[PDB]
Amino acid sequence: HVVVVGGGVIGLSVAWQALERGLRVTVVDPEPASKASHVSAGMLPAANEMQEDLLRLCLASRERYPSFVKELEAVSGTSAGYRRDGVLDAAFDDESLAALDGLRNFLAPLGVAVAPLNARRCREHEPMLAESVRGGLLGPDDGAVNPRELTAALLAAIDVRGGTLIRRRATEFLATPGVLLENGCAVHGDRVVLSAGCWTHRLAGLPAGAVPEIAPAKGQILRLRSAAPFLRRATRAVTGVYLVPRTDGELVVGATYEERDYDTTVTAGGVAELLGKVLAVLPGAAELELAETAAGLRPGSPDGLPVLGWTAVPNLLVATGHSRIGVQLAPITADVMGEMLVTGRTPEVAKAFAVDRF
Amino acid sequence: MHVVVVGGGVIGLSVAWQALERGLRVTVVDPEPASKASHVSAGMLPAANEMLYSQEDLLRLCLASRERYPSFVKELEAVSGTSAGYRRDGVLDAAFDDESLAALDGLRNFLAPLGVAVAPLNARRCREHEPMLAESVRGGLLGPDDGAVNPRELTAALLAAIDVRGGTLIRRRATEFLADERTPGVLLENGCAVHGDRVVLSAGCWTHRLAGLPAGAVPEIAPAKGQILRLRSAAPFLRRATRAVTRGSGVYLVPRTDGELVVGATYEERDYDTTVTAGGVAELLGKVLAVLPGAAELELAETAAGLRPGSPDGLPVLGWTAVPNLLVATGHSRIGVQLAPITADVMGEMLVTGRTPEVAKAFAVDRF
Ligand SMILES: Cc1cc2nc3c(=O)[nH]c(=O)nc-3n(C[C@H](O)[C@H](O)[C@H](O)COP(=O)(O)OP(=O)(O)OC[C@H]3O[C@@H](n4cnc5c(N)ncnc54)[C@H](O)[C@@H]3O)c2cc1C
Ligand SMILES: Cc1cc2nc3c(=O)[nH]c(=O)nc-3n(C[C@H](O)[C@H](O)[C@H](O)COP(=O)(O)OP(=O)(O)OC[C@H]3O[C@@H](n4cnc5c(N)ncnc54)[C@H](O)[C@@H]3O)c2cc1C
Ligand SMILES: CCCCCC[C@H](CC(=O)O)SCC(=O)O
Ligand SMILES: CCCCCC[C@H](CC(=O)O)SCC(=O)O
Repeated sequence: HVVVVGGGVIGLSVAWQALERGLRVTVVDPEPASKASHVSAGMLPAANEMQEDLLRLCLASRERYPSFVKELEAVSGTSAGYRRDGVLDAAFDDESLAALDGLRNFLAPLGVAVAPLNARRCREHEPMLAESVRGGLLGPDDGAVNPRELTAALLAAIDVRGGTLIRRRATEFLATPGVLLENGCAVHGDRVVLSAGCWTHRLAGLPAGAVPEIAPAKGQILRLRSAAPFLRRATRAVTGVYLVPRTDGELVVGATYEERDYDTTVTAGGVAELLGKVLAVLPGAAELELAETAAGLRPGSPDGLPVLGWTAVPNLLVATGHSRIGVQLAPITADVMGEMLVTGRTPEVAKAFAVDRF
Repeated sequence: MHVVVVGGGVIGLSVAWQALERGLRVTVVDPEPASKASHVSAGMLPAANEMLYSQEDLLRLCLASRERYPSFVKELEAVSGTSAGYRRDGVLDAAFDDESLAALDGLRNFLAPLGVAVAPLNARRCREHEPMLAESVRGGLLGPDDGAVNPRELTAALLAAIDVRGGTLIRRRATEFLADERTPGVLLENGCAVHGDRVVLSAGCWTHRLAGLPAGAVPEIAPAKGQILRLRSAAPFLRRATRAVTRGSGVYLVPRTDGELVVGATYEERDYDTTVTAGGVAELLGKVLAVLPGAAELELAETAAGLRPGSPDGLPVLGWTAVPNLLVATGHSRIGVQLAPITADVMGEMLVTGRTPEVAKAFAVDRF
């Protein structure tokens, strides 16, 4: 029996896979998949700026995505919203075209399908790009997922396998381990896993130093809409901004990266920045409906790398600090914590993210 | 006597109220009163704007409405016991380059003849009146007797007042005009009918569209779309209604007492569409951030989009139609909130006396 605290994409995912491996699971979260995971664009390109250990974690998660989704859609009988029709990286000036050559050279060694495109061919793949486009890479095996549909499926699956969901705040950690809930009741389990995003470290009762600081990094994000999709595929455009089309006309446009503590106010400043970026690279998007503006807090860590594994406190694990890439990493995270729970050992691929490194 | 008012936006609630004030019996027909252009409107009340340099008739209409605003609000707040949201702490015009500073000298010269309080301000003094302006500000005029109203609060009061005086509100669409009987009337979506001794049409850009209207009776009141946004802070960010012009176009910025900050507006040709667009919102945000750099931090609380009621020559349409006992009051485009009160008087008088006040003659329907 494992108690998972926080039920965003990371903790739902851990909970599901733990169930898949015969364990008994309880998820504690007053509003599951309501925070960063609700707001997230869920883009899944092969890589990004953010280093070699983390790369190996990502590529593995990438390897696993298709099988993870399929296993899930089967259990839940729900769609998860994973699309694999490719990610397009587009560059708009010398400096960003330079970075793309660097990127190609980074990706080929690792058997990631990449296809360089000249300006002409960038425009043929996406007619809606601005003529100022200079070059681009297509990564046809990459794509995007809708985290809203993914977290819904995870819930359905967790339920189907008979995991419990307690929609209450965990107010305190208890020494077997357990948590106290806002309504006075307690939940203990043979293992506790903390996966509460930027609130993880804040839970009262945690022994000093047990969990590192998971600092919020605010991100505003918007969603445009049209009757039929406007953009052909997940598209990332740099001088940057990313643009994730959904099957139903939704078009996600992210993202600001800001340091504002726990604030999730949508600001004239934020929205203008995003709108400027997207209109710059997709001039026809002017008439697209502005359907939603929103703002989430990315879970950070002191060195900006994920925090997975055992704490100094016995039977108390964590799975958090995924910052900009939790949707991408969710599946590997769920395996690695699975194994950890069952075997008690730490898979090689996760060793670099132990908590004890601080 | 009994007048049926069709449409209950600011113009028609206003007409209905004043008509009641003058002893008449009134029925307002509107499925969603004050939900359209009047719901979205910023409600700015500066002394003038661009449409008035050339139209001396419309200027006179506006100035009269201006004269009347304070008395109209007071009479209303009394009857309704509600606040209407009228603030008179001034409108500030600010210029940000040569070309817009030139226009302001022109504006000063336009306004003095007409006994409108204006006070020119150098860059220094612009920044003292509004600390939040960008350093690039060049010059500005203050019009301390001007200001703004919150149309949402105004239209609520009008409703309360209309009720208090016992006017009827029928929350249904008028589907058809009923013509050629001893008295005029409208048919409603639910099959029922309402006749009255007079019908007044005041349905914005829908006015002309009502079925059963004799051809040519009402001119085309073409929709002119406008997107508009509202930012917010706990305490007001801007001291007063502010209109800022730079690099050829402008933006207006209307603070409310409670932190709301209205930012308008796009002028677009999209028929009846009221979609909020990346394009629209970006335009507005750009303009405001340019002239109020600190507004970056402000919450974006609302984005919205209304349809201004136009007319073939862009002037209001008030008075009798060729159809007997059928009047109109519409076509106020960008300035209906400002004109609402004079509109209400002029239509009042018209209803009671049967004659057309001089100030309104230039806006007769028959001019087409
Ligand atoms: C704008 C934006 C765009 C993004 N785009 C992408 C992208 O394109 N691709 C990608 O891979 N990643 C993206 N991410 C990252 C991804 O969403 C995060 O890494 C992800 O949320 C991590 O999941 P989480 O469950 O740790 O955090 P969350 O989703 O924040 O979940 C934390 C959960 O903990 C719960 N909680 C808090 N306190 C308590 C308590 N006391 N008791 C119980 N529960 C509690 C909350 O209710 C919440 O549901 C993006 C993030 C943002 C903000
Ligand atoms: C973005 C924006 C900003 C503005 N800013 C300002 C400003 O600063 N100052 C200013 O003076 N003005 C401003 N205006 C202008 C002012 O809003 C309009 O001129 C005014 O709202 C017009 O009033 P109306 O009552 O004629 O229009 P509306 O309020 O649109 O009247 C139409 C009404 O008729 C009703 N209706 C429609 N069909 C029927 C039917 N068949 N039967 C019954 N009822 C019906 C509708 O339900 C609606 O309530 C602005 C307008 C916009 C769009
Ligand atoms: C390993 C790929 C994970 C993709 C997330 C990429 C996104 C775009 C980028 O950094 O290029 S960051 C999403 C965000 O947190 O705004
Ligand atoms: C004297 C009429 C004042 C109302 C209109 C003022 C606003 C600013 C301007 O035109 O300069 S226009 C409101 C609109 O966007 O329709």
